[PDB]
Amino acid sequence: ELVDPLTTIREHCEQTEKCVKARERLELCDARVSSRSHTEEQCTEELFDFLHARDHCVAHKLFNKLK
Amino acid sequence: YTADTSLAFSSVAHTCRNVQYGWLIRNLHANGASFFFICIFLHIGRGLYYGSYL
Amino acid sequence: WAWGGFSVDNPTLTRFFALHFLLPFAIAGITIIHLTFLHESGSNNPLGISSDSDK
Amino acid sequence: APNIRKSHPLLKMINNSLIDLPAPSNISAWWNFGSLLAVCLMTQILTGLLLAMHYTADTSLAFSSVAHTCRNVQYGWLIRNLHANGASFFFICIFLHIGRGLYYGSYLYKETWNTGVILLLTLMATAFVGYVLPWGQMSFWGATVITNLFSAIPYIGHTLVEWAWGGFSVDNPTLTRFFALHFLLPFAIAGITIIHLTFLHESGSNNPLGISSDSDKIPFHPYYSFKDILGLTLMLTPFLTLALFSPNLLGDPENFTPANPLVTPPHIKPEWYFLFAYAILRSIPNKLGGVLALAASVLILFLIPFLHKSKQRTMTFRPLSQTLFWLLVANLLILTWIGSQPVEHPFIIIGQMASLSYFTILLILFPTIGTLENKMLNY
Amino acid sequence: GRLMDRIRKWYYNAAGFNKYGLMRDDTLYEDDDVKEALKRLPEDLYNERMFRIKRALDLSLKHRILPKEQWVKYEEDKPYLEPYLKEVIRERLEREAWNKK
Amino acid sequence: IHFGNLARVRHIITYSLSPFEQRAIPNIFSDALPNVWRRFSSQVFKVAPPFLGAYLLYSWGTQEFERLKRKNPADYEND
Amino acid sequence: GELELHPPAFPWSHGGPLSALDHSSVRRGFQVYKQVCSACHSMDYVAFRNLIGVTHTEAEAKALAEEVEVQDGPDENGELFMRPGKISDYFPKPYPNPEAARAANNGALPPDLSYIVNARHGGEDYVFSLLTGYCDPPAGVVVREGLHYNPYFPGQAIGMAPPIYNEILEYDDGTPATMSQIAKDVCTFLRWAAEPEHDQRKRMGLKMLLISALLTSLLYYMKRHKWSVLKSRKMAYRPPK
Amino acid sequence: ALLRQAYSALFRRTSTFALTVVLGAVLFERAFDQGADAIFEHLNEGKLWKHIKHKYEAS
Amino acid sequence: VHNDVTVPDFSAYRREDVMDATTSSQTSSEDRKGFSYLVTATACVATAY
Ligand code: HEC
Ligand code: HEM
Ligand code: HEM
Ligand code: HEM
Ligand SMILES: CO/C=C(/C(=O)OC)c1ccccc1COc1nc2ccc(C)cc2nc1C(F)(F)F
Ligand SMILES: CCCCCCCCO[C@@H]1O[C@H](CO)[C@@H](O)[C@H](O)[C@H]1O
Repeated sequence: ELVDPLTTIREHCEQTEKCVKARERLELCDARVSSRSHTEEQCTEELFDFLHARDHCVAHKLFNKLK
Repeated sequence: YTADTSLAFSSVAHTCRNVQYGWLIRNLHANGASFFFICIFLHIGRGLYYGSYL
Repeated sequence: WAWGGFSVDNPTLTRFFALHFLLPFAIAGITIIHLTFLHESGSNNPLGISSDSDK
Repeated sequence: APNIRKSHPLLKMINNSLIDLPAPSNISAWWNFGSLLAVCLMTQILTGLLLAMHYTADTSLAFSSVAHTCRNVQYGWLIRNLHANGASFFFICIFLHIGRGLYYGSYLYKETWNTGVILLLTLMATAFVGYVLPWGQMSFWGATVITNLFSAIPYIGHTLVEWAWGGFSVDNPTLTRFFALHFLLPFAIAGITIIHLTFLHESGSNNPLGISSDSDKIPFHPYYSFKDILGLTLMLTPFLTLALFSPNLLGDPENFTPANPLVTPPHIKPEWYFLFAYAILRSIPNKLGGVLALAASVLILFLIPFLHKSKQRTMTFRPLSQTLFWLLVANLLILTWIGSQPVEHPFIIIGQMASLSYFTILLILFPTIGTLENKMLNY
Repeated sequence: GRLMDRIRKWYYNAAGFNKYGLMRDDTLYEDDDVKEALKRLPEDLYNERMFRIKRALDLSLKHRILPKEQWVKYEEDKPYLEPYLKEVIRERLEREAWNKK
Repeated sequence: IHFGNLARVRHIITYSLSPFEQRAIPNIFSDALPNVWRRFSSQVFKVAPPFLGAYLLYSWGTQEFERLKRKNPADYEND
Repeated sequence: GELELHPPAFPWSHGGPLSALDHSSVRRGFQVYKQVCSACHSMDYVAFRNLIGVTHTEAEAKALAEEVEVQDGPDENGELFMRPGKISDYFPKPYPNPEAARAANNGALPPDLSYIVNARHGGEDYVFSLLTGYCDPPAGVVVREGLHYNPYFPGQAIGMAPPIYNEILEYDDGTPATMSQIAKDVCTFLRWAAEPEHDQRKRMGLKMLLISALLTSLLYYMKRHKWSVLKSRKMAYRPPK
Repeated sequence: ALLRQAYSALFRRTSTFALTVVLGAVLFERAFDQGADAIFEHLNEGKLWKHIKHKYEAS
Repeated sequence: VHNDVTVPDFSAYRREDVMDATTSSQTSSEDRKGFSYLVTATACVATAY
């Protein structure tokens, strides 16, 4: 079987202090939002910060391993 | 007007048939071209007869 | 080259509209030059003799 | 006349305006824009004709005819690039031409100046209609939004508008009449440009120090012919560089999508050269007042000649006016920026300020500081 | 006040025309009053002014200026034209007022 | 015809050399550059100031605008 | 809403001002389009002849075109009729008109891809980030049925279901058809389709620069040379004083 | 002394100067073009059709 | 009187070959012109292209 170099590099990147710190923020929001019926708040902003840092990291690396 | 082989003929027909006074403007333009030439030919004639070409 | 193809077709039509829209202005242009040269000498007259004594 | 350059009714003209024409010995590079503007104009016309020869003014074929031109016409993409970007170059040049004149008090040559203003307006209307031709989303909504402002003129409102559109909304009849106007206006520009230069030649060029250059005039050729040709290549390099290496830098991507009357784009904004005016437009919430503010933002130029109080012509020796001038320039980058930003805080208030400061600087500060400066010279 | 008189000398130096060797009056825009005023100048003052200006223009074309030593000094700037200009304007106002009368 | 009627001028002598006897771009370092700097210097403080004052305004408003997009955690405490 | 996520900047092989398009990547992107996107996305402005000399052979291109049936007509009786394709034909449309398109995508309308990269802020970075950016909605966000979550798409609820997954097809040149590889290739292809002149445009830009440098130079000398007469000129005031 | 020789043979008479500009352009084009394409292609090794072309040519 | 008038020193601007007040400036003439005319001829060729 073949592996998507994206998922690999995606994992390796989620390690970054930037991602980890961002990732943590999300899990916290998600948690308090999921555990509250009838509310507004959406973990979009947090999701975005994570995705922004992860994907930022992926960019430098990903193409190196693509033909 | 519409410069396209599929619309040229009709765009002019539309102009005469639908445009306010489009028929009149079309008439004056085509006939104006004639007037233009009648005038230009006499302009030239005069010039040839009275030696204006000097 | 003039037709823009192998026979008179659409490409010829669109370039003819452009020229037709254009040339008249050149006519106006040159007409100005026409009258400029003319004014150097002034108009000629039916007898073909100097009209300086009666302008 | 010995030399056939002085006597011939035509070579006498080419001569008395480009070869023996007396020019100040010290005009700087800011005097190079007039010729660039000219060359630009002949260039726009030439590339425009080349495009008009493959265009089709019809809502069902406009978008695609341009696409066909870029994709199928020999060098069609290049000619298209040069035309749209040439319009930009044209404006960059015209703005500096104006600045120069404001800084060095050239507007004292009133007729040369007033015709200059008319040229600007004509050029703006020209680019406005030309922008509609490719019939993309920004082409349609730009046309729709702006022409819709006229209905704000009490009484003859909806009238002039539905007359100009030729219908009830921007549609095909509007398109075909815009092609005609875009094909026409440039020639008027060339026409008036002739008048512009005629009035100019009465007096001759102004110069950076603002003092009679009669004691030191020089033949336009070879001095300024070479200086102007150099000034050309200098500008042309960036124009071409940006054109050939970053074609879509200036353009809005919303225009790569065929106009659609049932889908208003999120952010309707003009090309860079109109932004500052767009900003002043919205600065005043009230359809009519915004129109008037926009109108005056340009028509104000007809007033400059009358708000000159200084006893000196240029700003070369007026440090107070100089900074005020540069404040004004920067005031314009701000309005430009604001123009490209959505209508939301802080932008809305920053915008109203920049607008307010813009008219204030021209109508109040400038004439005042000039008076103040005369007294500091003991005059 | 002898204060703003400090301002004057400040401005005078800020302006910078003295760096070209120009006198304050050499920088006046030639409107109609100035045109007339100049016609009344004595030959010598007129020619001196002429050279100063042709000199500045040559500097301006060269993108150079005068060596610091040669700059006109605030207290040595001759207001040669102001006396005449002042008069040309008096006469004009007289005529103006008299013609409305 | 504008050459000859221009101005009344007296006692001024000028000297010049054919361009083929002189240097097109002479004294680049001893004269050229020094003046380029001289000129730059004298204007910087008149020009730069307002452009910088704009950069700020720009930078502030650009950020102040983005800040209003982020949420205020003090709206989801009391729920 | 009112929050948007901006794609990163991938280092495309054609990002350099003088760097052309990788034609091998463009050839593959075509296959992706032909075998996957073309089922819903039309590309009205490209024709089979356009592939010739760019990514395919003339023989290859003619074949690709014969794999399609095109409606021609009328004939003698004024009837429409089918016929095999020619290289002069354009890529086939999936639906007769937008109405039919929406009907087959839940009211959604898959746009023509001819100018997609220039029609969206982000270009190939945006298209790439979107194709490979499908994921689950964060807490508090509910996507209406029929729609899918994608942070890169404005509103985050896109009507397009993830079009690509690993080995969803295979390249006949033997390249690991991983999801990201695929997206990368189709995006390169999409850039070409939006501007076939890309390469020539940069080859010219190069020649323009050299000639521009050379000429601006020479003309600067000439200008200086002529003006030297004035730049070095000296003058004096000699009254009979 | 080429400058001297060039001036006497090429730049002296306006007639030969123009004739020189022509042959000068003819030669310069041929050369500038090759060099330019050579630079461009070298900067893009293996990306152009010209390069990958062999893979699909052979009946 | 005009006798008290002399041409300033143009050493700061002279080309080398004509810098020496005792050497025929004619020997380097074709040189100084051939160069400047070469520059011009080249600009022409570039422009023609
Ligand atoms: C039909 C089942 C599809 C297949 C196969 C592919 N796409 Fe698609 N795409 C489809 C729809 C119905 C939509 C509409 C989305 C909406 O809600 O408007 C799209 C849209 C796109 C877009 C972006 C649209 C936008 O940004 O507004 C792109 C760039 C796109 N699709 C690309 C794409 C590619 C590259 C595909 C093959 C790899 C592909 N799509 C297949 C439906 C379908
Ligand atoms: C666009 C078409 C033309 C316009 C607008 C035009 C206009 C004029 C005008 C207004 C005059 C002066 C009044 C007069 O004598 O009629 C004039 C004179 C003249 N025109 Fe034309 N003309 C045109 C075409 C021509 C043509 C085709 C010829 C001949 C080939 C020509 C030859 C002359 C001459 C020789 C005169 C001198 C008249 C004289 O005084 O004897 N013109 N023209
Ligand atoms: C179609 C656009 C225009 C063209 C083709 C054009 C052309 C010219 C030319 C060739 C010159 C002489 C050289 C120079 O000083 O640059 C000139 C001078 C001048 N133009 Fe324009 N111009 C245009 C627009 C304008 C505008 C918009 C203004 C101002 C509102 C204007 C004001 C002037 C003035 C005042 C001068 C005098 C310059 C001096 O101080 O000597 N022009 N213009
Ligand atoms: C003062 C000169 C002119 C200006 C400022 C100008 C400006 C423009 C502008 C802004 C556009 C839209 C460009 C784009 O974004 O696609 C345009 C398009 C066009 N112009 Fe002009 N133009 C000028 C003269 C002309 C002339 C003289 C013609 C006709 C002989 C012409 C024909 C066209 C055509 C056919 C288009 C549509 C195709 C396209 O969008 O590229 N233009 N022009
Ligand atoms: C057909 O519309 C064309 C626009 C354009 O950018 O032209 C290049 C365009 C696009 C979007 C939004 C607005 C515009 C046109 O804007 C203007 N167009 C103007 C045209 C002429 C004059 C005298 C003033 C104008 N002012 C403006 C202003 F920006 F202030 F709204
Ligand atoms: C400032 C003036 C710059 C002129 C630059 C001329 C360069 C344009 O050169 C062009 O390059 C293309 C790509 O190789 C060729 O296909 C064209 O035939 C050729 O004319």
